[PDB]
Amino acid sequence: MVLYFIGLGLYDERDITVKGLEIAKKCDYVFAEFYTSLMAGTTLGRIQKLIGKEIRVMSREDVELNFENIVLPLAKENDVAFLTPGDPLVATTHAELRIRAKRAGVESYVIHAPSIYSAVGITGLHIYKFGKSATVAYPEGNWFPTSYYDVIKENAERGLHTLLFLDIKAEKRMYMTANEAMELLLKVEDMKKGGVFTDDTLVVVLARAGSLNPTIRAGYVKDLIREDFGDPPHILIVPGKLHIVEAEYLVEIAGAPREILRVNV
Amino acid sequence: MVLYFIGLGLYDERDITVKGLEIAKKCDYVFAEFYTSLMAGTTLGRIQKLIGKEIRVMSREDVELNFENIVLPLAKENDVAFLTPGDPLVATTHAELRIRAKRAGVESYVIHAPSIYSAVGITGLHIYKFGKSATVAYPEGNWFPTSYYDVIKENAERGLHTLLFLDIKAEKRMYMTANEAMELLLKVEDMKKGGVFTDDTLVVVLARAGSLNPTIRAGYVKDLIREDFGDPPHILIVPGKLHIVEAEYLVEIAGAPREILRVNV
Ligand SMILES: Nc1ncnc2c1ncn2[C@@H]1O[C@H](CSCC[C@H](N)C(=O)O)[C@@H](O)[C@H]1O
Repeated sequence: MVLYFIGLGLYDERDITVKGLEIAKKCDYVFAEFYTSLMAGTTLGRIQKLIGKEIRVMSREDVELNFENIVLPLAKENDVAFLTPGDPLVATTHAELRIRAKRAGVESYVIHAPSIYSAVGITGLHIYKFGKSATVAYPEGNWFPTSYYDVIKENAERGLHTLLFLDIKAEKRMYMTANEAMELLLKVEDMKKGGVFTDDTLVVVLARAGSLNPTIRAGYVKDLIREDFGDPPHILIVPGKLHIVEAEYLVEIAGAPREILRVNV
Repeated sequence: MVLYFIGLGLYDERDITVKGLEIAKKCDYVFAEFYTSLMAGTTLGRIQKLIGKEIRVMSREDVELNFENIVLPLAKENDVAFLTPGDPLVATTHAELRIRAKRAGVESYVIHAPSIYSAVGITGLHIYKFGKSATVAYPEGNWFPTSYYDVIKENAERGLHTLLFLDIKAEKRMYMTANEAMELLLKVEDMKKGGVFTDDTLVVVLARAGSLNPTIRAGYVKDLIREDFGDPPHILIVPGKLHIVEAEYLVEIAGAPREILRVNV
């Protein structure tokens, strides 16, 4: 009769909360999805061992089209968990899953966990200054999507930071790197020429948030576009004008060039 | 000689991540602050029992003025942890503390935890649609803060949602309720008359996120301004333009008036 939405956190199997782990261990059935994001610092095997339950992995279609026939039936007379990377209900379409639960006469509860939305705070950029967020998608065939470029434009114009998620094809396990994201953005700039993303734009790269040894780098596109940020996933941020305190953190912690202390403040 | 910034999460001691607990259990000294937020479902004793350590609680002054004198000295020869509610670097000025650690020659690591910033996902509002965030501060003497009103205005103009952190004065054990925030906003509207926040404005209230039964309510200010949302902490959210599914969730899950289902596009 109960469905638990449980977040797995940012990087490895230890990123789940004590509450989430204990509730998971008490569930009769455990489902999970790894198409929205992938726990880069662990494996399905390590997660299964930690929880001590077999985990029924679900594809995007399994969730979006058949959540009510794969998960809810069992949740009708059993305690069931639905695990997701990060914090539950962050993925755009997940909140609607609680409506499906209600319609099926199933109670649902949310067990939160760390999300990149809040973890980006490790970049030293003030959370209140982030504006609209967006995802950088790979162009394909005749389709060249660029809305993420306009998001950056509108935020920066108002002195706000722009959090950019990078493309991911979970099944094929192919991640977009910050480097690719930058090259793509320079290409969009050459097209729209809005003076939004250029070689002189200051950017911040966060790789493997959640691990004890994450890669936090800041600098100008001209110097970071070919830098090695390590293994994915990578998150790209285009900060708005900086607070001197944000700039000092980027210089002292993220190795940003002292130049930002005068140019981007 | 390491310093760990470890978040404790949204509501109770079980909101800490497994990673954070295991690392906290093995630290030589443990410090913490409980003035940046309120963890309504736990006590200092419960947290201490969980990590099996005595916790040296610090005031805002101990931290902001004496962090390098109270915490860092020990972090130079021991493994020290500094615990905080939610995520340690979200809507706090704790990030600058890492710069202090660096200057004292102390390495620091950050262990994230669920934060109110991402927990907004439980309101059904698409998290990528949130714009600039703000804090509703208690007026003091002849000083009446109003900047948060302009933030709402700016976001609303762009069709973006506005997350409003609410004031807190731990030493006075004062925690601003969503009701008090609504009253202050109506007063600012009376002054600026921008048509930004009125009795007909749709708002969302999230109280005690992290608990199994948080209060999630959506409706017009005129109807919610006097509604009892339970014990603090609370956050107030002023949505921008709603997607059909955001409206459906507010109605089905947050008990919003069915009339908001009809969205003006
Ligand atoms: N569990 C909770 N439920 C509702 N609001 C919360 C909350 N925890 C924090 N807040 C909101 O945030 C304010 C503190 S701001 C500090 C936030 C913290 N670092 C985090 O990551 O969550 C509170 O005054 C309140 O308005």
